[PDB]
Amino acid sequence: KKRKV
Amino acid sequence: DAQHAAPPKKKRKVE
Amino acid sequence: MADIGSNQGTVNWSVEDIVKGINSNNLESQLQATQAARKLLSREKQPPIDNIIRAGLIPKFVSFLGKTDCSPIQFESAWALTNIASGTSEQTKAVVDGGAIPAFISLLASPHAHISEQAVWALGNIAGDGSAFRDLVIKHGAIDPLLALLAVPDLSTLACGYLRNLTWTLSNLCRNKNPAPPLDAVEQILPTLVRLLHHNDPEVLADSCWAISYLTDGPNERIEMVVKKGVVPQLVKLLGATELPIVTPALRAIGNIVTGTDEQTQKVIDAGALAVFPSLLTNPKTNIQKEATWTMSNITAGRQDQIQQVVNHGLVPFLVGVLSKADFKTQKEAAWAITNYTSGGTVEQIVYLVHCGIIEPLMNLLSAKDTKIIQVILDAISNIFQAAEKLGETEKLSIMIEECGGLDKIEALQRHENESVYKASLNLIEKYFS
Repeated sequence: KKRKV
Repeated sequence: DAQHAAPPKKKRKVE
Repeated sequence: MADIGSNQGTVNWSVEDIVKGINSNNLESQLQATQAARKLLSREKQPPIDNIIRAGLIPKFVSFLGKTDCSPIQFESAWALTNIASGTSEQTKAVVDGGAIPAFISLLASPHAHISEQAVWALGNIAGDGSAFRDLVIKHGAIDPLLALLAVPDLSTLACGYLRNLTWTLSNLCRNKNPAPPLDAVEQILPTLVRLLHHNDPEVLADSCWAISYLTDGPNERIEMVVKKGVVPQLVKLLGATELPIVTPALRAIGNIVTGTDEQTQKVIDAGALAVFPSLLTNPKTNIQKEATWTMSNITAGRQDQIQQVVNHGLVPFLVGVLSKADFKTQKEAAWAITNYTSGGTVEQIVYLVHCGIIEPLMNLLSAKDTKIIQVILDAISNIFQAAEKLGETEKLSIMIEECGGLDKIEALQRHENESVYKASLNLIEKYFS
């Protein structure tokens, strides 16, 4: 869910 | 103001 | 850190003349030649960096950095080297190969402000090349001396241009990721960085934010060492600044922090960040709007109590707005924000989403040439039907999607080419429609 740069 | 880009990686001193 | 001439005859010298003067056994002749070189490298267009390197001048310039007895030649050569180092990786490498790093670090303690400043600038260019030179500058022990230059009761007594220079060089020491800066170097730098983040100069604040954004771009452990310093409230404040150069890095930093743990994300929420989003999500600058929606998606990917905060701040209508009309890349982030919301939200929170009008704009996007966003959207609907199933409302929803033309776009996708897509469609079709 939490997606990064 | 200015906006958008991250600071330059390198800077050349013109003065 | 800036200069003049002896300049009637130090302007437009030929490289052969410069070589002639530097090779003389005369310190003054070398000084004149070095200034002439600096002027070629400091002119407005196309500085002859490669010609200077080929002439083998770098080793001479580096040795002049150590001539404490002639500060003027220290300054001129420092400036010349700075501009060579500002070029390609290859040109910066030549300066490093000449042994410039330790020499510049030694110059940081110069009694002459303009000279230590040039040393700072040069190190910034060298570290700015990438991870390897950045870490090499750190191994040579550049951090302590750099930090000592900022060891004053009040930053305001420092020359403005001087402070901006130090801040920028420090930010480059916090820059780049494969690999990221040494953990202990980041710990050493943070305290001074937090202090700069409270300074009043707009450029110092901007670059301080950029450094923080660099440090928060990585594993949750890196994010934690920054959040631990209690900088979030300040980042939130800068988030509302009037200057776009400050808001951009502040939003990036905030956005990196919410990609972390729910605990770390909760810190930005507690600081009051959500109250700024109505404005960020409608910002005239398209990049701000994109990063704001991206940030929202990583918050809606959080806990239900966090999704509720998004609701309470009235941000859902704003998400419906961005989904309805915005640059495509922003619309894509919005689709993600929505699919994340439906994925972890309660039934009531999902019902609310539909009541705000998410359905129509979501369907209109299913007609985009981007298999990725399509997957994300079809995925969002699935989650929404599932909520209506737990409500025995699966029919009132089917009509809605049929009313706005959703079905006429899902069936068409059912005949897509990407297995992920046509499968997802078909499933929805046979499971909720006809």
